[PDB]
Amino acid sequence: METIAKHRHARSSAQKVRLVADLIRGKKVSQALDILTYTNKKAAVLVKKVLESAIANAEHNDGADIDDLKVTKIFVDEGRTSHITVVVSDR
Amino acid sequence: MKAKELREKSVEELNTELLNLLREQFNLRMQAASGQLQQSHLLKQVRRDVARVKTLLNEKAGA
Amino acid sequence: AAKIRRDDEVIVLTGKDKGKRGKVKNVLSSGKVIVEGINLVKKHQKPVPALNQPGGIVEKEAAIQVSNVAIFNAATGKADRVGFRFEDGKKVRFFKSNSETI
RNA sequence: AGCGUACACGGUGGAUGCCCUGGCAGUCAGAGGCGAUGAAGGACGUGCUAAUCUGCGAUAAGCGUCGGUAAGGUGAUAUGAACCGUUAUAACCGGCGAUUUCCGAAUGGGGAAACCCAGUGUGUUUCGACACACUAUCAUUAACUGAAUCCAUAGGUUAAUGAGGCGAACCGGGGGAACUGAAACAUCUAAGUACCCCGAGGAAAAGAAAUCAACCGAGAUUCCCCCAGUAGCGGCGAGCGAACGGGGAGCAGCCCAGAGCCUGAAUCAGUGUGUGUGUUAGUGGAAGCGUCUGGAAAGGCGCGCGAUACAGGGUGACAGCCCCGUACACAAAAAUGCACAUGCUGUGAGCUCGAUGAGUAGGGCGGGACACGUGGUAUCCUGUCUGAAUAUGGGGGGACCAUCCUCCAAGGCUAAAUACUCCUGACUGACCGAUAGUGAACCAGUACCGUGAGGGAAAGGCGAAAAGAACCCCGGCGAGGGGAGUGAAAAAGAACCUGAAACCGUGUACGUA
Repeated sequence: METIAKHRHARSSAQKVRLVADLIRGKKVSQALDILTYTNKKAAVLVKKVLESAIANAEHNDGADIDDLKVTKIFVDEGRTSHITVVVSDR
Repeated sequence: MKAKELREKSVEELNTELLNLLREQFNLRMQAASGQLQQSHLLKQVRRDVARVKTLLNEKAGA
Repeated sequence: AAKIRRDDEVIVLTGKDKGKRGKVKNVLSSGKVIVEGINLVKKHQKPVPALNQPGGIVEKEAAIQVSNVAIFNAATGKADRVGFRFEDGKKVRFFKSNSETI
């Protein structure tokens, strides 16, 4: 099972979002939400929206295993607009 | 329609066309401006009829 | 003279409707025809509470070219072509295969 | 750890590649112009409209009559509301007619382009207002009047012709640049080129010999070929560039010149009828079933049909047998160009004669200027006149008269082939593929620039079929994404023609202070 959440043509610089996301790679989703709650970076809001959308899509489609959900992949593509992409799965 | 009214004399045609223009055209435009008359077929019919009658009365008489 | 008009029995030659007969109700000016129960489509319409929304997916009919449908006659049971013949005071269409009159 | 090595995943893609509701260049025809009865082009309205192309003009996406067609249409963009009738008065196409706003040559006047202010006659009247026609322009023709001047003339009025400008080309003339070659350059080619005007034109001009020869000849004008890229010209350099002669399209020479004769004799333009051929809406016009893949067959296969029709186009990929069409056979209520036989007013047949174009040619006479200041030097008139013959005067030609012949004041006039397409109708392109092709394939002379004139771009390709991701969820009631569904296909998703690297991130395995 895999979950994908992406936002295209974000009104933010690609490098800023990349460096904000790099601070979150490898951290648990449950702890990632807490980390992003108090994060003051501008890209923090958009990455929080992306991850909440990802978990919502997983709940709509996936049956369970959200609690152990882990942030597997996170990246940003240059658009200067940016395209954020996040892949989350239990394994 | 195209030919039935042709044989009518000028006086009655003038009377009916002036009647239409003064009363029913005004009523129809007022109704349209008020938003009623959801069906516009009557508007087209009356406008075309008044156009026909006014176009006539010149070739029939005096020409 | 229009070879195809309202309420005409035809059979679709191609388009997943080979040999299935139908009755065209009208013909579009662009060369398309509308035959009920021949080509069903699943149109996804935008809901609107007013104007009697059909409700969700609409199982409607799509138009097909006249070329894909050939007129059918019960005289021989097979679709054929059509010609024009002069009657006493009018021109009328007639089938082929011994020239059945419509 | 951080790089390097490559692999996969993608995105920035944009090298390359296919097409077009588009251009460009040619071939054959009409037109080769319109209009005060108001040209084109603009301003403003006419749609159930928020807006547009086209149509139209307060009667306004339309009108009356006559034909073909007629069951879908009410033009579409681009859907929706609402309509009529469906075999003859829905509607569509065409022929002929009526309205046809304002400005605009723009015309009663004014005025600032879409603006304002009037008069006369005709009507009408609710005796307040409203509609119809006319009211710029100069001369000429005819008429009524007509001064200074008796008539006349000018002048006042009326009816008719002549132009109120635009538009691609050329005929002939007038003038009239720059640039370039000449190693730069005074002259010159340049170039009579850019440019403006004049008469009417679709063709025009010219169109019939004292025009050429050289002792013999073709004999109206124009275009083209050889002649010939030759002779010749040219600081004989660059470069320019013949003629004669012989052939293709064409090939009509008459007429007023005045008298008679016999004449309304063939011919010419105008003016009715009938026929044929086009325009002018259109009619008919052949042929496949099954099997298997294939998104869908027009694709592979079998057996059959017409072919005077296998030219072409559309139909989920390649169709003679699906359709539209082609060839072929037909058709016009009314208008309509072209040919004839054909009714009639006039010019108007043919023979004899000279007439042979008079103050005409030539001769001239002083000038200015013809670019020509006589330089190689010729042309206009004048200051003017003698002034021939009357095709009997000659006519110029290389042993004087050369032998020879001419052609000169008849013409006027005369059609043919011939330059070109602003625009229209039909056909073609081994011409191009959106920075090409037109500047403009897309609502392109469009955004925009520019007072105006004028200048002036970028932007094409979804899906055969929008049948356009119903629905649900998160999200901010947005944007965006995920499930589901349609769609063969969504590694076709409205940012939708195939789409490699360069460039940016993720994972994969190797070594890596």
